[PDB]
Amino acid sequence: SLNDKIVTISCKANTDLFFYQVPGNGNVSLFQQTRNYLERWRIIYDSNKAAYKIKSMNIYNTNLVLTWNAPTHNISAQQDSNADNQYWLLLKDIGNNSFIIASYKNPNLVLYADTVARNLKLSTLNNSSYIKFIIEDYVISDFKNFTRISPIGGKVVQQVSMTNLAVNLYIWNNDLNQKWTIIYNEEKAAYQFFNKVLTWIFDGNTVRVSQNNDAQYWLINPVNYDRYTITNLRDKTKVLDLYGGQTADGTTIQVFNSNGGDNQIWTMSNP
Amino acid sequence: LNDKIVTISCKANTDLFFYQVPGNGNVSLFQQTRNYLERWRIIYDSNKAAYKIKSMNIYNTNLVLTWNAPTHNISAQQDSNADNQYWLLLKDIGNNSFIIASYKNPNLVLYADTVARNLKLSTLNNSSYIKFIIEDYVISDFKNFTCRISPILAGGKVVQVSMTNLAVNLYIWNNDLNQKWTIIYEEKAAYQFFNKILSNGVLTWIFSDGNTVRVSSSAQNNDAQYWLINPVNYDRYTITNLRDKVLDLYGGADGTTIQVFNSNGNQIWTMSNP
Amino acid sequence: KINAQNNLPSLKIYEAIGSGNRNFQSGNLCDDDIKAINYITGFDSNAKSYLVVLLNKDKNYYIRVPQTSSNIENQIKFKREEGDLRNLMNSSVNIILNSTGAHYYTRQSPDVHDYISYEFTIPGNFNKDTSNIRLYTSYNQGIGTLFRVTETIGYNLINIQQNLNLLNSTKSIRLLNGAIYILKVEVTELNNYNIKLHIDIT
Amino acid sequence: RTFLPNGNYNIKSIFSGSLYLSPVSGSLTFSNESSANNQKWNVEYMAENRCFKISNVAEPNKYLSYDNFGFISLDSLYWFPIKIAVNTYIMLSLNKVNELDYAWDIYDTNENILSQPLLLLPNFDIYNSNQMFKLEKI
Repeated sequence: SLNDKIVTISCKANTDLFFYQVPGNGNVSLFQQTRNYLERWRIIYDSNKAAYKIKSMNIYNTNLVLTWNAPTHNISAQQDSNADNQYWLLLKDIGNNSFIIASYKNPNLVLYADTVARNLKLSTLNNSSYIKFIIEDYVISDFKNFTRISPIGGKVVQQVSMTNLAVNLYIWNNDLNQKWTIIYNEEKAAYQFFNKVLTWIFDGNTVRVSQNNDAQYWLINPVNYDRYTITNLRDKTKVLDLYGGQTADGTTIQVFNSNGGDNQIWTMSNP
Repeated sequence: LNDKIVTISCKANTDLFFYQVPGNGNVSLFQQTRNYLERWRIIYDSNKAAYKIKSMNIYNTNLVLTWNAPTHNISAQQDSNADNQYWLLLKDIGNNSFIIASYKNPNLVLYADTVARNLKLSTLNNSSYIKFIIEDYVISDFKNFTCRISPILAGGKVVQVSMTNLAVNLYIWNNDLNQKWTIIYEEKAAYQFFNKILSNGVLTWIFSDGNTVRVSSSAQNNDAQYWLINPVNYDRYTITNLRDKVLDLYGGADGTTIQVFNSNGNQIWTMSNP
Repeated sequence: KINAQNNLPSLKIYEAIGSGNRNFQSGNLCDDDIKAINYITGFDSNAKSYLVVLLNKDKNYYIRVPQTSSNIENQIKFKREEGDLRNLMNSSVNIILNSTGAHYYTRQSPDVHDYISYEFTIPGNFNKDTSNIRLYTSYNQGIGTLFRVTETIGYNLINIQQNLNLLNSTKSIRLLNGAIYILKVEVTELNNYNIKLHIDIT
Repeated sequence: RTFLPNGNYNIKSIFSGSLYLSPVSGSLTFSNESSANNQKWNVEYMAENRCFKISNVAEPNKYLSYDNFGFISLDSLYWFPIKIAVNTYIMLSLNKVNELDYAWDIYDTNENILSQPLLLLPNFDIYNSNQMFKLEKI
């Protein structure tokens, strides 16, 4: 079920540490958690030896797949050559739902997280937690506990005030009410936006916040890879858009209008 | 799969299945059988993230797959906690296969010896002998099988009349070719029935009519073409239609149509070989 | 590498001056009766040590064997070092102790930009638990390096630290118990006839 | 003859000072001291392939070799020890052809190697604490 799909890799030692590709020089590392193309990867399946590949999603150098050097306990990545020591086999441990990555040249070697030098070693199978990893999708991993919803620039969303519950388009003014936490629920594989439950499509737009309700559940779909769209789970034919598309202070968020215009796209930032 | 009954077969040899030799207590590879010795229950322990493999032997159900360290011997022994009988399951996402590794020594996995058919412990390598396939025993047993369905309290009665007519009823056992049924399987997660003598023959239930079924041709996307087989002893199953989530008797008898009388809730069948 | 049986005596090595540019015989020694000698390495004792020196195919060399005490039919062995035992160029490896504390050791100090090496052990049984070690010279100033010796058959030398300053350094380093090391000292400032270094094990 | 003289040897593990090598059912394990000839070994260096060979005193004409299963055993029809410290040895492979240099390795579970067979595992450096052993004169 994994083929030509952008994926991120996380280590079991720390939930914050993720696979990171340093720009300029090819060397993977564990540089915190950053939501950009450097931490984005790709798996390409080859139906000739039941092996896989890890292609980095780098704009400057697309052909930067994860390579294995000589037997010197490193895993520095280089260009693509399609060699025996270039492919990696992934075994999904159904117990604990983990993943184990092994070298195609010799499966006796698996990835290990030393967590003392911010590097990956090639060791033997052990009972420690550093031998396995977690494979996740790049659109679901980052929006687990993310936080600015913006249209096509610097303007963001603002749920009027603490008295009433509405939608408005205003510049960033470091206000607590402008913070929207996007939490991902795996029970139904949906997203919830919590302010400091986006219920809509139950008198036209009627967008607001407030359960076991299908309106509060939303899905994020990529459309540039930095801009996505939000679609309601129930009756998945309407996308989040704006009434008229004008960038003005007080624009009401509308629904429907399944035309794929510039007003229906959104961008998510850190603040 | 916490405490699930499944069967393990060799990836290289699909006709080889895990079999426990009665009386002695050792596990080897045997042909395709339908006995309880070929079924194993996997139990998940979250205390140490381990997977025990309990044997379904009726004479001694307290037998578990144990590795006799340091020798390369895998057999059936008692369950006394320890760490030499637990195993880890790894599912290859590239090709459909399962690798079973010893919990005591994760570097060692199961190897199927065909020249001397047995299970040993070997270092993992890119070979098909260390790969296996673990599947639900119902799915494996009715993936492709020419079986016969029999009612209860009727050993000489089978479900079957003639090529020209499309009537299915109860008849006597006479090893006929229009009388044994081939159960076949993936996308629909259901099973299809085929008639050995009647070519292109599948069971069809008339939605317009009441309690009557017949044999017709394939109608592509049709709801009344697939059935679900689920266990109820452990060898009894209840076949159901994929419309309500139930074949039953006629009430009390050669010449009686089986039809579909009631939903789930008798109404059980037994499997037999031709 | 030149040694004498179990390193019972400490041989000295000299290089004959102006040899090799004269009568030459392939595969043999043609002595020119040259008596002028240039000291390279060696001690005067009795201590246990062996020489590791770079020798040329042209010059003749002298080995000074001191006054032996026991008539045990001593023996001198020369072995070519084609392996990693090349960082100890022109140095007399002094084979050495036990327990912990401070242990002093005195030898004949070499000249400036000359190498003296000490082979020592770390007390303790078994990787394993480590122990703290400090090294400091009393009088003379020298730069020191510490290598861990591995016997592969011949002596593979790996580097664990370098550019270390002696003459009462407060630096302390951790070494595995039960391991054997080479400490190489190059004297940069000569202030005494005798070199005297203290090791501290804790 | 100063490096690993040919003769009787006892092979033990660094983890436990009371465990000795013993071949049972063709597999080598570490067992408690029994004062028997099955725990002692004989090490002899031969120059036709300039390598060492280990044999069981109780089982003559049995040379320590490796099989295709990643194990080791005694065959009736060569190793390269490496010293890293005092009484420590890492027996590396001699082939090095189309692969890396494997070595003896054992599995440890928090200072517990009882009933653990010896395996031929990949070796990269000398800091792998589960690879070396001890050879004692007996």
